Amino acid sequence: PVQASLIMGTHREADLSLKRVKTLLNDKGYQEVITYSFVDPKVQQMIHPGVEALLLPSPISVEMSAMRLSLWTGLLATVVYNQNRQQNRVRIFESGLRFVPDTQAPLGIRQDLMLAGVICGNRYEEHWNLAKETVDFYDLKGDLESVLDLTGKLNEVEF
Amino acid sequence: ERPAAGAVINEAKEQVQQALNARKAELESAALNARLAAETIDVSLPGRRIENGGL
Repeated sequence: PVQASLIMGTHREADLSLKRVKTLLNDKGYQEVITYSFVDPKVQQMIHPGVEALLLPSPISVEMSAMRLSLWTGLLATVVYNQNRQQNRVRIFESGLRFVPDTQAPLGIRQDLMLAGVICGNRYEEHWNLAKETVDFYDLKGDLESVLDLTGKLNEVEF
Repeated sequence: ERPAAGAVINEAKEQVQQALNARKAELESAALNARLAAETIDVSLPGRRIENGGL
């Protein structure tokens, strides 16, 4: 075994763990998802029209030739994928980088870590004592307020 | 002996009032038990919750 020193390193109580936020999203009915960082620019153009994305010369395919400007192309492709398999209710999230061309950013591309998600279908599964109602805006906002409340700064959030 | 007669009669009235209270307690506990019986539920029915997700 390695013989080395035992030093603690520097902790910061003010840090918010991304894994802690994922745990909350799981406890709110969300499944984690991991999608490809390059997507079909046709689909992404339908979501972010006119926005030029960093394209891959010689890609693995045309449907994987555009670095994602957000996580919504991959997320929305995942619900459609599952809905083609007889699964209407889809509640998923993903963490990952977005790639937005920016001349003021290193390598001319700004790479930000994002937390995104999507919900659809009924609020709950079929239940003898829960009403069948399609999910709405204040359902997703309720989950987002749960996430933002972990910061202790929810009194300063604005929609 | 008239004070002795009034003490025996009031002791009999207290014995009747004790049985009235004991019966009034039996009835209100019988009504509480009837409420408990009507409130029986199937404890095996699924609870209210949203499913847990995973990583």
